[PDB]
Amino acid sequence: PSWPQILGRLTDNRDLARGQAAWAMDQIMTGNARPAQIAAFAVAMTMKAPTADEVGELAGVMLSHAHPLPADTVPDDAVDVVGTGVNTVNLSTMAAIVVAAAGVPVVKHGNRAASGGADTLEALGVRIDLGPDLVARSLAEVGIGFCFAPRFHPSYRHAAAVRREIGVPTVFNLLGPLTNPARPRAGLIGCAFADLAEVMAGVFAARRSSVLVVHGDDGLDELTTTTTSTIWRVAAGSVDKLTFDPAGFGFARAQLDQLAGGDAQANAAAVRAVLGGARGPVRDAVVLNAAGAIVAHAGLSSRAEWLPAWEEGLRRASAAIDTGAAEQLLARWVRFGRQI
Amino acid sequence: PSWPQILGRLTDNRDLARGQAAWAMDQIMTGNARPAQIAAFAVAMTMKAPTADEVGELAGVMLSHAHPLPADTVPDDAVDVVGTGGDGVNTVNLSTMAAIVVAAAGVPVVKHGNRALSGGADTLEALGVRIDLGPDLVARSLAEVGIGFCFAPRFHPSYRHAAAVRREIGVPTVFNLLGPLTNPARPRAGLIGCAFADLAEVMAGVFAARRSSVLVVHGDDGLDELTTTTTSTIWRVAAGSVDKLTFDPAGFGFARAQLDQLAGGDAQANAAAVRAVLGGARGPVRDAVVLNAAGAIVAHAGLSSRAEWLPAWEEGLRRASAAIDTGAAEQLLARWVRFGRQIL
Ligand SMILES: Cc1ccc(C(=O)O)c(N)c1
Ligand SMILES: Cc1ccc(C(=O)O)c(N)c1
Repeated sequence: PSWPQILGRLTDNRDLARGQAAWAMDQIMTGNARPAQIAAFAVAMTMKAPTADEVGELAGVMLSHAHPLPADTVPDDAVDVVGTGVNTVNLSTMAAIVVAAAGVPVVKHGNRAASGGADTLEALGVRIDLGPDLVARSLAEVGIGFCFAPRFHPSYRHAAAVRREIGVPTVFNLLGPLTNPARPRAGLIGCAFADLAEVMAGVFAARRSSVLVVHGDDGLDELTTTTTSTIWRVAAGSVDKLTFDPAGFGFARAQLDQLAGGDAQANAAAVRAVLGGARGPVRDAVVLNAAGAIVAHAGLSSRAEWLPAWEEGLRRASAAIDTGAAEQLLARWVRFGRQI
Repeated sequence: PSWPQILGRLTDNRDLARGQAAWAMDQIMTGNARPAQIAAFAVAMTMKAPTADEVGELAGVMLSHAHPLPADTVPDDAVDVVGTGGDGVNTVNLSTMAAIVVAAAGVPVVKHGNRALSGGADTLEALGVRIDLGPDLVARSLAEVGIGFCFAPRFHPSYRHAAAVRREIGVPTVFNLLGPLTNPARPRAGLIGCAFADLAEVMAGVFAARRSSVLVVHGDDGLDELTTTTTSTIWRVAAGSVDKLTFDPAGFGFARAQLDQLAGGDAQANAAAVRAVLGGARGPVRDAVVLNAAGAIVAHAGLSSRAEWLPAWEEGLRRASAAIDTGAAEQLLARWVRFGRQIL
């Protein structure tokens, strides 16, 4: 195997042979790929259009170089809440907090902005750069933790530099959600693009995860309140693609602009406001996505069906805000950081 | 204008806005493009599929960075004989031979290339020709011999950043088209061979915008030359319009040949094949060389005449044959080698 062969096959617009994406990612993670090869590969795979099998090899190779959390310290039922990345408020970060406040372990995964989720969390007082043991204590003691991507994926630094140098979105942009070092088996995963969402869903299905890959039919990388969303429901090795409509649960149609963010600070303030009871479109979307994650989580253990699960989901997410549990959980998480 | 803007547009399978490819190429030529950026651009332009306007921007910016040939030193009617290479076939240097034959028929020839089995430049050196010369001397060679060679790394030094990336990734890209389009002597006619029929119509397009008289040719068996093994596709560029054609050498009495009968080797081998043909040896190689020489002569005729196709090929083929059988072609190679040896 070699770059000219792998690159050639991609520009000839052919799917790779089994193991070629893996070999390419390995070269990249070991510092043996030149930046030009890295770039050529990311672009060529983006424009050929990666298959689920190919993306699975990239993510699995990436994980095999990651720092793990200490074994037997992430619950069997932890969930991730995360988009692939419209200058909006950090709906995922808020949802994550709400999900944790409703009783469900959450472990998120991220970096400082490409206000990114990580920046907002820092702007809220949360310590984002913790090692595996403290991330694990965060889970046990607060019910949520955050894995800072560069501490857990140090070998990804060559690819990271190339991604900044070229700017453009590529296949690499899919790996965040698939390389959460805590390896939760459940999640709600937001995707800007419908074609790539199906691929993403294929990768999760081969992991036997219980996940909802979500794409707003307005292009939002979360469940939206402005229109329908497409959900790829993933469980027990298979995919149930469907059209989801939140009007069915009584959510008013909102405007895309009503969900708009700003600096880390603006987004921190939006979080403090929603968690403190402010009604509105932002809350509506936060609750919608929190319920989504709660439903995914239910996929791991419960036999419960789609609609009843969505209903429990919504009531739990609502109640976690209204009872102050979310606001209280955030304060507890902050405390935890300061008590080293 | 930026890399995110330009690359994002290409990955979305869109043609670029005017000026974008030129900005890119400018960054690349001035040292300001990071290797990753050069690679990303090359690959994305390839997979999107470039337009003639995009490639004309790349080429024109590259030319603006080249060393000049001195004024009034290139005849109004010089021709190039050149292929994109990369056919993957490893044949004898058919272009180098045709170029010698063409110059021997009285058509001034100005080639342009690099080293690579064995490239045009490498074979030229194996024959004793000095390929590494400054523009004064290339101009002088043209005037005193009837042919010159522009060594690409000497005329396009600023292309060095692009050339390193090309080597690191090793895969054919849009940059593989630029050689024929950045000949520093700016011949207005040529016979341009293309490995890939897709990009040939694009290549024809750029020459058409230049108002050149060019035959862009592709062997229907994958050769970047006119072929004797089967038919060829030709894009005739004249008066600013392209025109696609199927050409069949059997219509001038050429036997079908076998691809391995045109097989190359190291610089010593290809040099011995040149010697044999120029010396009068008959066979598939000679045939191939005469065919492609005539094509270049037909392209040259297109400059100062609107002569008919079949007679143009008939004069073309008789002048190439004669050029060899009179000994002119052999003599001209000797003249070229002697000229280099006088430089001191
Ligand atoms: C996921 C990720 C993102 C960025 C870097 C980095 O080094 O900048 C990294 N090492 C890992
Ligand atoms: C056309 C060309 C090819 C290669 C190089 C190089 O620097 O190696 C160059 N400077 C110009």
